[PDB]
Order: sequence, then C-alpha cells, then structure tokens
Amino acid sequence: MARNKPLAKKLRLAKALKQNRRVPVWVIVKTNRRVLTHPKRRYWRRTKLKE
Amino acid sequence: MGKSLIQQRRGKGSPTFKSPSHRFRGAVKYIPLNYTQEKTLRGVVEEIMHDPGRTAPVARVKFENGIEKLIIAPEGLLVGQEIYIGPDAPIAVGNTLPLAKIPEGTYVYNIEGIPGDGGKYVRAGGTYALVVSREPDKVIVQLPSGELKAFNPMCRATIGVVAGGGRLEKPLVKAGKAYYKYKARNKFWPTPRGVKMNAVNHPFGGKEHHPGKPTTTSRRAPPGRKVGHIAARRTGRRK
Amino acid sequence: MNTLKMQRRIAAEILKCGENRIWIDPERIDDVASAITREDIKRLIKEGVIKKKPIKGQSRYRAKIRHEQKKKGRHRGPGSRKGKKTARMGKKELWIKTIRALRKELRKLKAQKKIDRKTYRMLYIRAKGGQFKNKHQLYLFLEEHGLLKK
Amino acid sequence: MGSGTATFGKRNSTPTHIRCRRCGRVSYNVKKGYCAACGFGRSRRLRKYRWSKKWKKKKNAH
Amino acid sequence: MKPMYRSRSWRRKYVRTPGGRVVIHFERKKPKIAHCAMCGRPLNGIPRGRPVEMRKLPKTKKRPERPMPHLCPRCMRKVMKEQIRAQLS
RNA sequence: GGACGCUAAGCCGCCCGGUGGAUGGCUCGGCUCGGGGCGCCGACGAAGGGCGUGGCAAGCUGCGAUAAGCCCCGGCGAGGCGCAGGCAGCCGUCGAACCGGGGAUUCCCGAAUGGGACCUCCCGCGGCUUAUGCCGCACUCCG
RNA sequence: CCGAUAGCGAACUAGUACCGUGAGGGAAAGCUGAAAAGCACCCCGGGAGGGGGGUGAAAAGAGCCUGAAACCGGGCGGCG
RNA sequence: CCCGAAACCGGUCGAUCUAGCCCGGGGCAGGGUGAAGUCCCUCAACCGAGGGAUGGAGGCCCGCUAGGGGUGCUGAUGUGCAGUUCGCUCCCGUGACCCCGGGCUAGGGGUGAAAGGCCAAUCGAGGCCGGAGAUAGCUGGUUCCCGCCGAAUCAUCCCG
RNA sequence: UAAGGUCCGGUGGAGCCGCCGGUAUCGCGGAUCCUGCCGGGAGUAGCAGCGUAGUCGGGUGAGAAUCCCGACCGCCGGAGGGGCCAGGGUUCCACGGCAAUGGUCGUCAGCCGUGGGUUAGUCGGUCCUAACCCCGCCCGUAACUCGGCGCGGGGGAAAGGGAAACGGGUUUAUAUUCCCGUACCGCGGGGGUAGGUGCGGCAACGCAAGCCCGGAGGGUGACGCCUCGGGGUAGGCGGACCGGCCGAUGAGGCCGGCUAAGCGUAUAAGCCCGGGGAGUGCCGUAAUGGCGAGAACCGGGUGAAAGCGCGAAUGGCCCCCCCGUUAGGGGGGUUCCGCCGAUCCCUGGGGCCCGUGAAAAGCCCUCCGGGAAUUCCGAUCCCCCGCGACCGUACCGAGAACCGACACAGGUGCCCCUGGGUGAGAAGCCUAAGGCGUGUCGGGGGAAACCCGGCCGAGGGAACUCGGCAAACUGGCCCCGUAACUUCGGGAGAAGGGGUGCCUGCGGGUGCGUAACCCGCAGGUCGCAGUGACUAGGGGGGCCCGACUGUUUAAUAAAAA
RNA sequence: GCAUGAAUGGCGUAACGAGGUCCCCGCUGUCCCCGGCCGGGGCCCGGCGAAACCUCUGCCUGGCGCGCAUGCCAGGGACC
RNA sequence: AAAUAGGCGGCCGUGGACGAGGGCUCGGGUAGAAGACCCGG
Repeated sequence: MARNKPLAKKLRLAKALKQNRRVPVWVIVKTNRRVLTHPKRRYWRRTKLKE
Repeated sequence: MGKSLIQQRRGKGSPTFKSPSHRFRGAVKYIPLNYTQEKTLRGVVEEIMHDPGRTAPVARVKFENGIEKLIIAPEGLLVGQEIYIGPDAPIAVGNTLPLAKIPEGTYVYNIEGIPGDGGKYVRAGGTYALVVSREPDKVIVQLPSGELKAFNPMCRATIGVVAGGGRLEKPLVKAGKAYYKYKARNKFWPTPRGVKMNAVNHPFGGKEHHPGKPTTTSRRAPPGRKVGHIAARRTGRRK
Repeated sequence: MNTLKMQRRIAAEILKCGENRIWIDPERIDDVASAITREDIKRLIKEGVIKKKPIKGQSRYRAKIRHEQKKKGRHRGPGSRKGKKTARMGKKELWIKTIRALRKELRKLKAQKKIDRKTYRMLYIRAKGGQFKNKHQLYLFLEEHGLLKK
Repeated sequence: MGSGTATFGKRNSTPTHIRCRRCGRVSYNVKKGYCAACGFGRSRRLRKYRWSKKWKKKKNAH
Repeated sequence: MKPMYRSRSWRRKYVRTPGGRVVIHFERKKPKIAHCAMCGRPLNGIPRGRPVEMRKLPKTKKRPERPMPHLCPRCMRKVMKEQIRAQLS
C-alpha cells in the first residue's frame, strides 16, 4: 500500500488538507486591510515532515 | 588505556559470544524426582537421534511415568532396548544403577557429581570413564583426564561406552567446513594474532613484529591481564 | 483542459488497443474536444471520427526462408554458429535418446521371438555400456552374432 | 567515517520509532517499549529533571 | 500484491480469462502426503490434498474398515500377529 | 600656422526622477522594584495533549457531536453576535451583552488502571431498561 | 530603566514558520486618513497591470506617517 | 573592557549510517572442464591395460544474466551533473556468496577476516545540555576634542 | 584651534527646547567583526559532453521552434517500459487561469484556485507461533522511569503459517468489492434420510463421511542442499479456412477466431493386495540398482496436474451493412481445423553432510464414554432461513511523485526470465508489442586556433618514458597439437598449425507415417576479406613475496598486510 | 653479513595472484615528424542568468627600501 | 599616429534649405573566429 493509515491518521491528514488553501476573501474585507497568504500551503515532493 | 578484551566480552552476555539456545535441544538427567534409590522406573529406547546442539548421537528413552527424556547413547544400542533404573536393575550394557552394585574393571559413563542430579561428569560423545577401584567408603573412577576422583556410591551411573568418537574431533579440511563447526558451537573465530595488534587492543605487540611482555603471566594478576600462557607451570620443550 | 491525450486513452480501452493507434480526423478535433464522456466517445467511434488502427506484429517471411534451409541441413556450418558443445547436443543428451530406443528394440525382438532367453542376458548387459548407435547398429550386431536365428 | 553520505541509502524510509500519544513525538520506540521524550510504556511518571532540558521545552510547548 | 516471491503457498500459474487476456494467478497448497509414522509406508487409501479441506471431504476414504485407520493394512497384519501371540501363550 | 567649427566613449561635482529603508515622532509590549493575594490539586478519572466545531473558516481564541456554546441565582444594566471595522441572517429592551458564585454536557488520548494500540478499537461480568440504549465494574491498600 | 538590525526568542495568527532518527535547536514580520470617502464614470491598453481625466491634502491611493546614504538613468557646468 | 581553541566531568539521546550475531524469506542466463562411485566393450588364463558410457564434484574457470566489489587511466569532472559523478578497464558471479524484513549488542563500552578502522556527512575514544562568561604568560580589537610635563627598552630573582 | 553649535530655503504635518544640578545598556575607521542594502565581475560563465530528436502541415490563442491533432523519423526493446514492496499524501480526476513555478519557452502542466473521486463475510491486515520483547509479583539498590533472576500473563511477521472467490460490465476519476453472472466459508435453526447410535466387497478397500458432554492419546499441519528422468498446459511458430488491412509484381505478411475462478465425473507412478515361488539366480533404468521382511511372471485395489461437462449456445473478441446534422441507436455474419517445440506447475529415484535442518493456530483419528440410552440420538450427507463487530483500497512507485535541500547522469527489493529474427544466452544488434520525443533551450557560421570522446596514417619497430603507462594486437567456434615443472589434481585455451559464407543433391538421430525437428557429407560458386557487421584472451620465461579461495584503510594506501 | 639464522619460524615449494622486480617475441604514431577526417564544444545571435574576489592606476628598466616595487629616485616608451 | 603628425595628384562642402564622399543591400571569393579585406552587380 503506503502502509498504512489508521482511523485517526485520516483525520490528521484531513486537517493537513484544509491548511493548503488560500485564505478566503471575506476575511480580508472583515479585517479592513489586509492579510497576506501565509505559509501552510503544502506541496507533495518538497514536504518531508516529522510527526 | 585499553578496553575490555575478548574473554571479558563473553561473560557480559554479548551476542557474538553467546550460544544459540533454540537450535539446541540437549541435556540428559536420569529423573532425580524419584531419587537415586527406588526401582519404580523403567524405559524403552524410543529412538536414536542426533542431538543438533552437542553434534553427537543421543538416545531417546520413554519412561513409564510417561516422560521423554534423553539419555546419552551407548555403543551397540539398538531400538527397543530396555533401560532400567534403581538398584534392582540388572548389571547390563545401557542399564543404570548405583556404583555399589557396579563391579570394578567395567566401562561406565554419565556418573553423578552430587547424588540425585542426573550426571555432572562424563556426558561427552564417544568418551567413557573406567571404574578402577571400589570401597563402600568412596568409589574411585578414572576420568577422561586420567585423574582419579572419589565419588559417593549413592551416585547413579550407566554400564557401557558412549557411542561414536572420531566424529567429535576429525580433520577440519578447509575454512568453509571449519566455519560450519563454530556455528554448531560458540568460539570466536577467525581471531588474529596479538603480536601485530596494537598495544591498545592487546598488551602484547606493537605495529611491527616484537612482543611487549612475556606470554606466561602471574596467577595473582588482576582480570584483563590473562593473555598468553595462563597459569602455566612451565613452557616449551627444547633447549 | 483540452487534453486531448485522455480522449484517445479512453477510446483505446473500449477498443482494447494502444493510445498511439487511435486516429482523430484533424478536421474534427473540435468534435472530440467537446466530448467529455465515454458515451460521447462511443458515438464518435461509430461515426468513424475516432478510429482504431489495430495492433501490428512483424513479418516472418525471411525467417521462414532461413528455416527452410535449416530444416534440410543447409545454411549451417561451424562458421554459421557461436554456440558451444550443447548446441550439437552434449554427451548425455545424445545417449539418453539412444538407450531409450535401444531397450524398446530388444523388447520388440523378445515378443517377435527372434532371440531365446539365452541371448536376452547378453543383449541387456551390452546395451548398458553404450555399444550401439542405434537402429542399424543393433541390426548389424545381432545379424553378425547370428543369434537372430536362434 | 567520511563525508559524502546521503546518496547511499534511500534512508530515511520506514522508521525505527513511531508517533507517541503521551506527547506525540516520533520517539515511542517500537523495538523496546519506551518513549524518549517523556517516558511511557515502561513508566507512569513523566521525566523529572532539574536540568532543565525537557521541562523548559515542554512548558514553552504547552 | 503483498508477496510476488515464489513460495510454497504463493507459487503461481498463468490462467486464461474468457476474453483471452491471460492474467497471472495465485495458488496456495498443492497435494501433500499423509504418513503412518509407525512404518516406512504411508497409509494406503487416504486422500492427498490440504489437511483442513479433509473435514469437508470424505472422512471415509480415511477409514477403510478396521478399528484404527492410522495403522497400514500390512502393518496391522503384524500388529494382530503379536496380540494373538501374547494371548495364546 | 594658431581657431569653438564639433572631441565619441569617458572623468568630476551638482541637479531631477527611481531604488533602498535608515532617521525622527509614535507604542494595546518588555524590564526592575514595592505591597498584597495565591497559597495546593488528582482514579469522587486531574493537569497536559489530539481531532472536530462558526453561514462563508486559512490560523488564533472558545467550546464538545447540547460543540465561538446550555441553565440558575445575584449584580450592572440598553444594544450585542471573540481576534476581524464584509454582506446575508440571528436575539434583547416583556431584562441580553457583561461580572461573581454554582450547576448541566464536558469526544478520543493522557496517572489512564481489563487488554492491545501511529492519540484508535475490542471484550467478561452485574444493575438497568423496550434494549444492544443507559449506569457500575475486571491494576494496589484497609474492612 | 528600554523601545522594533533594542527590550523577553516573541510588542503584530511565537516558542509559530522551519530543521534534525532523536535528544534537541529555532527565526523574520509594529504605524492610511478626521471619516474610507479604499476611486463611480469616461478615453486608451489583448490586459486583470499601467497611463490620460475626475480624486479637500493622493508629493496620505493600499506594510500607504516621515522617507537618509550606497546605487541606477537623464541633464547641467567644467575637463577630454 | 570585548572577542577568539583545543578540553574535562555529570546526566541524557543515538546501531533508519555502518560492524557483527540470530530468526523467518528472496536471488543467481549460459557454457567448459570432468573427480569419486558404477557399468560395458576389446585385449590378457589372471594380474591388469585401453576405449566408451554412466555420474556429477570443486571455498574451480569463463561470462555486458541478475547482482556484488572497485584495480589502472594518477583520464573526463574538480567555484562539479554529482558534499564522491561519468566512460573505459579490472576482480567476483553455487559460493567462507549476495540480498530483505523482524530482533539483539552503546561510549574507556561495543564491533572488528585487526585499518586505531568503524559505531547517523562527527572517532587516537559519538552527539546534546548543564557546570560555564573554563583558562592563556597567547592573536585581533576597544569609539569626542584640547592643554602641560614627558620616558625606559637597564639591574636582581624566579621550573624563569 | 576643536569637540561642536546656530541660522536660511525646500520637504514634513505633530510635538519641541534652553539654562542649572544629577545619571549611564553615553559618542566608533578597522575587530579574516555581526547585520541589512547595493555595484563592479556580466549580461560573462552555466542552460553542449553520459546511446545525440525532432521536422513539415493544420487547430487554438493577446502572443506559438518546443500546447494539441495529422504525417514522417528516431530512442528504449529483460527493460532510462509494464505491475508492485517501502515511502509520499492528493501529487489522482475534472474545470478555469499564467503574476509565480518548469535550467529557454508556454495558450500546457503534478504550478495557482475550486469542486469531486478510494464503497469488500469469501483479498490481505487483524490472528498463530518464531528469533525475541515487555508487564505484574518476589527481590535487589539508600532510591529510581535502574537491574536481572524465579514464578504468572500479554505482545511479536502487509514478502513465514492461514477455512474461504472469479469473470464480465460500468465510471471523467473506483472496484477481486458497486452492479451483473456464477460460486462459496463458518456458526445457529428447520424438514428429511444414510444412522437398523454408520450400509457394501474374500481382500487391498468403497462411502449420503462413524450418536455420545469430558479429559487423555496418536497422526497431519512441518521446514537444508543439487542432478537426472516422468507428467500438466498457459504458451511460443508454419499450413488451411473465414472477414479485416497492406499491397512494383499481386505476391507474401500482419491481425481476430476466446472460455475464468467454484463444482461434478474421470487421474496414476508411487504405494497395498492375491496367485506364484526366485532354474548357470533373474529383470530393469538415463543411472545408482531391486529382491525369501516375497524374484522372473500375471491380475487387481489405492492418493498429482490432465480430459470432458456444468460454468456457458451466455458472456467477451473481430468486423460488415442500415438509421441518424444529431439525441438515441437497428440488423447481421465470423467467433474456426490441425500437428509441433518450451517458462512455469507435480511426481518419482539418486548423490550430499562433525552446519544434519523453528513452532503454534488449525484439522483428522483413537481410548473412554457422562447422558439421551433404539419411544433413542445426531445431521460431517442434502436442501433451506439469518449474519460477518474492526482497518485499507485514489495516483506515482521514479534520468520530474521515494530518498539525496533540488526535476543532483546518483543510488534501492520482487515479478514481467511465454515477443520475432539471432544464437549455447534471462547475451549482442536489428525490429515489434508497449512507452516516449520534457534523457526539457534553440538558430547560424568553408565550422579558424585549440580542447574533449573517436577514426586513418607511409618507412622504421620503443629510438619515447621511472616503466609499452595509454592504445595496438589476438579474437567467436570447431579440429589437431602441446614444453619446463608436478602435491599426478594440474600446468592447458601452454606454445603452435588448420577450417568456417551462399546455393544444389544426400545420410544418420528423433518422431509421426513425411507432418514437426536436430547433427553431418558431396558437387557447384562470389569477393580484397565468410566469427566479413556486432560479439570477440596477445603469448612466453626468470626472480621475490604471500600457499590457495576470502579480507582490509566506505571516501588518496586492495599489499610483501 | 656496516647491522643473518631457526615457530619475535629457517630453507624450499607444485598450484594460485587487478602483488613487486626483469627479459623476449609478436604488435603498435609512444617517438623520428607530423597531417587529414568524425561528433560535442569553441565564435556569433535571441531568451534565461551566477561565482571567486574587489584602496586605486596604460607600464618598462635599474638603483633604493623590512635585502624579491607600477606609485620613491633617475632613465625610457606612450593617441584611444 | 615619425606631433619634424610627411609628399603628390585628383575629388568635395560653400527640430528649422540643400547633400560630394561613404556604408548597410545583393550575387561570390582570390579573403575569412566576429568584424574586416576583395570583386561583380
């Protein structure tokens, strides 16, 4: 496989998946000048990653 | 200075200098659960097997208590032999009885050190002890060394010789075949010579040829100085 | 996004063929681009737009001609071969053939009754030691002995 | 040995320890049964030291 | 797969599909012997096959009629020969 | 022959525009000191940690699938909905937001304790109920 | 007493980002304006960029208060 | 006044690098040569002698099979393609072989077919933190102006 | 004198001094100083070197040498390709984009943004035990998260063992799972019957497979090496037929023609059984060899794959002719005859040994049989009803998804070892299936000098040089022939000589009836040359050392160590 | 024997060797004595883009000087 | 480019008028790393 992902590790991976998104527009208007996108964006070649 | 040496590692329990104990299947006891006395016990030679751990012939004996244990095989053994134990055993080849019932002048093996422990002396393949002299005070037996040891006649022993021999020490032929023996045992091999191992590794030698200290060493010296001729009383053989 | 390398890859699994063989009319690249479904691809196959060239081997004519020589014992030689002893058939391989027939011959001659019980022993012991080469050779040796007629 | 070691072995691959659950560090040794960031699988205390090494990291981490 | 090693329970043959694609397939155990272990002869009559499969395949190829099927018929011809010898005398 | 009759490239200073982030003012932060308080808590299942949770949620903060919260009392009491000053939408003035005390729920992991375990999962009793729901239990003391 | 190449590593999502098998190691990132009025509408530009015009101050128009030097371009004055 | 090096000692962390051992598995085209054993055929009364077959051994040989090692060119490269590479050449290729996964041995200790070699880019004794702002007779450096006087580089002792 | 201060003009748009007495993390030119910013070098080197790939039309677009489609040409071809183990974690798929990223380039993309995709009783994990580990109790230690003994318990294999599943279809992305067909595991019920608490055959032995809680016992699970032969069929290739395509000449080639897992009925050499009794003792294998614990010789019984049927006239390929701009579809036919060669899969002998070669889950039998006790009982035999607590499944798996900071030529396991020609080869080269043209910069120039790979050189034959280092040379294969020395094995492929292509007619060997093959011979005959390419050892002696094979300074030292 | 010697092994040795040394034969551009050809570069162009190191300069010859100078001193050459 | 910078002969001038020589262009080299040189048009 890859071996292997237990039930909780899919949850962790899922948290990690969320972070790799740019910050949405509605936040920047709400702050009222501005919030830069800010590094928690994930690659897949370049990412080696302690636990 | 130097570090722990080759013997000093063995005692530690180091795994290079530890025997395998799971390809081994040995030991011999006459069942000391019913003491030296008591005829209560007989068995049948179940098999003649190879013991893998002593690389020697062994006999399997099946007792009438229903217990399977090894007894060191005699010469001339054949399956379906009866071994008897107790003082009420007849004096016969491969039968086991206390020393007192054993007459002098007969080949014997597997003698007890202390009465009721199933042997502590003479358990080697093809090697046998000879009963030279007998006294009800103490029974003198002649060892594989040649040294007369006194034993108490309550000790059990078996009549016969031990099978095999010429097969527990025969020519090694080559390095490959020699190597196969050291896996069957536990000896550190290949081992180089001390003389051109450094004075850090080993007390003797340097980088060049030349010893550093003489081989024969004091008996009252500490550990880590037992090298060369250890507890020697004399050395060499020519002038 | 305007792949079109994928569209080929699908038509190709349906046709059970390689990707490189699927041919798209250059005039109708636009019709294959708009098709984003297998069901659309399957229609285009029927219209001839998207087609299959079947998979292709290679010609064996020239092999058939060398083989025709080689079967007749022609086009060979020791200048024609880089094989060693075994190519010739080594000492076992030949002998395993020769003895296995030779024993069947002796058996045939017993049921024909051209050899008495007395002959049989000699023939068997001889057979073991590699005297024969084979069919001709047994016939000559027996005839010679003149125990074909006992 | 000698510099130039990083092309020889495809290491790290498969670990020699795993992710803890008493601290989540990647040090709960699967060939023993001991945690070397806080003690677990052999222990009921956390590590108790006045170095500070651990205690300080942990407080900042907490 | 998990092993692809050639093994004693993962040894493999090529098999055809219906479509003539041919996929390789895995095997497990292939017939093994059952032994008397009280004479050099195996017990005659007894199936070969995987040993657990034998629960749900004849337990009656495994009992030719005779009180102990785990003694060979030649080996039982001896074994009667003793008990009766013992009994006569 | 001397002449500025054409001396390009370039050198030096200054000027103007850019680059750059120094400089000054600014500071919901540090740092030190003085006074007082806090002065223990946990198998009656702690602290710590993990993963979720918001209309839109990337992190933080707060909570626990009752999920930026629920209830009770007393106090202050007329606008709120954390960081975040968007829109939609939500609730209160017939008592919210907020503050104090007390309570409900308070996942999984963790002393974690029945066992194993990359933070998950499975089980043997007994109470219980429609019941598997649901509640108590199986490491070590003393009766 | 110190003040954002200082004072806690950290005044701002910080012991965060990040590195290391691990133990452990470890940053940078403060300032629009009175009010966002944070630029409608129009010309041009493939153009979301930029430019023209309208933007109280815009040389406060988006890490935007102030805006140094080194440095780059053109020009002026002298030399060649 | 400030900086600058080799260390020592205590407690921790490392055998995913690499050494060896154990356990369960995997891999090696093809060929040559032809042992011992054993048979047959001819020749000989026999003794044997010759040929042939049979049989396949060897820490054997050959090999762009797979794989392993890494001798020369002191080549190419040498602010590299690469913190160890490329081509050619070379040794080994059924073996005291190689190879995977689990487990085991830890710092004056291991491991070592023995080089003071190796033990995670660190070994004539690993890394981490604390002691600790270690100590130096030793190198470098120590910031605003002005006025006045203005040197000694000799003498005794000292593991100096 | 100065350290330093003051004033003016512009900018800036809110705070700021002097005087006196105090205070110190109070004034810098340098520290191979620390930090930030910036120039020269340069628009140079690098974007060439390794087995070296694009080029012409056409489509799109703001823009096209490198995005796509078509044609043509390569490279890789048992392995810079396919499937997987580890690892990665979304890289997968889809749609929209080009500021950023790709050694140039970009409309493309794994980049950026946003949705969506992994569905399991019958695959594996879990489980078993292994090497071996940990916990509690006792004990030690002043003490411990330290330490091991003696007890008791648990853990421990994603390449070992295991009760058990395939094929087809479909999706943009998924599937042994979803769907469809067919098949099936284990336990719990029910309804029958073998069961007259098992029925038959002289026998080996046949089974619609022995009632029975308990405990005991006994087999099978269950294991090192390497030859030789027996068997199985996926499957390799020619001929003929049926369509399809290619087609100077109309020939020859290519291509599709298929049958799964699950079952039923049949296997057969080992191995048992009778008759018979081994005559100079007979008979055999490829061989060693078997025999009074049973020959020659005759019958039986019994336990591998195989065949056939069920599965299944389905289903699945391959085309052809009609609808239809099109949605969405319709109708057909072919779906075959052989013979012959192997990877692999199972079965008998045989040699080998001072390594003499883990265990348990699980099964099956047997001893005893509690009870029910023939009104008995049961359901391994059927058929029938119910079920499977839990985790995984996407993609890559690599000269861009691992790992080396990196898209670093590196370097890491298994299977594909059935592709053709070739030939002894799982070899070379050529050519397929299959993959790619991102082995990610191009274009130009009589293109000089010179450098890196690499080819040819007259006459001479090492004069060069520490040294023939480096290169050259032999060469493949078959025959003949071989010295000094010798531990009689070896030296030995010593040394040295000779042949080898192609066509035409025959022989032996294997087979089967001329099909399929293998090994030689003769005649004819061309060239400068027949291992013509590729592949492919130069040889000999003396002296020193270490006997040998092995090992050593991973990474200057592979040795006389 | 400057300064050998018997298991801190001596002498010898078949077979073996990516071991050290020497000689021969064959062969040969290693050489006398050099030339031409092939591919990748070089050189030019578009796009992409560093580094080492950096008080400053068009020098030469002598003398001097911490005795081994562009810059002092005396000569000499000098368009960029 | 000998700064004593030379001699001879001929040709020429006289964002915002007019324009002698000369190059770039083309076809090739006796020439040739870029450039230049040379010749034809």
